[PDB]
Amino acid sequence: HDLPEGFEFMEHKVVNKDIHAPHENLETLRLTLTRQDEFLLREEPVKCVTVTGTNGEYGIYPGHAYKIVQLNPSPLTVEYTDGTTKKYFVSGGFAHINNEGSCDVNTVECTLLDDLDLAIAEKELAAQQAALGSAKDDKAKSVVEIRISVIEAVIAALKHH
Amino acid sequence: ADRYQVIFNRFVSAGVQRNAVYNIPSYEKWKEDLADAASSDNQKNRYLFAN
Amino acid sequence: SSWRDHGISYLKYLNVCTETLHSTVKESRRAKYERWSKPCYTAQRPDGAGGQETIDKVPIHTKDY
Amino acid sequence: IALAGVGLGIGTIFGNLLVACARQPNLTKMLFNYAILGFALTEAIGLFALMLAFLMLFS
Repeated sequence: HDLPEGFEFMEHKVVNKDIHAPHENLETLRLTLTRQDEFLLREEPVKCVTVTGTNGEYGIYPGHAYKIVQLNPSPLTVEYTDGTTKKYFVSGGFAHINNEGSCDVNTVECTLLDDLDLAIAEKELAAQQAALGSAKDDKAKSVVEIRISVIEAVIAALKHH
Repeated sequence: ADRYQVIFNRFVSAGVQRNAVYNIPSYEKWKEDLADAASSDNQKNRYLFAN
Repeated sequence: SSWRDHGISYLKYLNVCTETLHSTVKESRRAKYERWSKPCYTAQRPDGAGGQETIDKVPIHTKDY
Repeated sequence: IALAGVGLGIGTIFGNLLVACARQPNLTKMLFNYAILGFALTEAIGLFALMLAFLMLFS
């Protein structure tokens, strides 16, 4: 009695390029932006994608080397070959960049920057800062500071444009 | 724990619901396999990922 | 940053961030996103008398993390 | 003294070779050939300096 593995029912696998192969000139990056097991974009050809990982900001274009990036609460930008920019905001996750010309950005939450409200974000920062002052212990303060970092990133993200 | 298994139901279609499995090896065994894939031709499709 | 030193796991870090991000969303759109960050789970063992004994091994609410 | 910048240059090549072999084990062969190529090119400079040294030492 053998059971199928849950990945057998998924027909869109990841294509890796053999190390002993010729190079190709690619003008499109196939992006897959995903939230909570839901793709907002699927194998979408784009011009470039900008992501904010722990070390810093990465601008991924077609042909980017194989890399894994641990994202941080921050905006994410997608620029199409047409010349159109679409901006999301993510709270965390990972970004896998493949040398074959694909980028799978899986996030816990990915919301268009339009949906976010600066007035709500601003007043939340004031409340959390007050909460940090009343934070009982070290752990509580650390949790509160996590919220503030995200809030300030959201506030700064919207103030940018 | 040597492994953590998840046994669930996959909805193939409105009338087809199969039984599916996700096996998750603990950190020690996973990093050991991840180490062999990087160092060897075996697990080719995982060679670039492992490194 | 400083939460790792306190034993907080990465998964709990993400849950807090998601709740905060959903907090900033407009009140009109908050309903959709907030349904994805509302704890509704518990861990229970059937008691000897036939009741529910709640296991407190893992926190459920971001406040108690 | 020119050999100081040659021997060090060779060490630089091999130092990077080990790292490259570690982050791409299955490409060991091509990297080694390129490393030898770089060593020979640097050795050419070393011989040029050595030839001048011999000329000014035996003449």
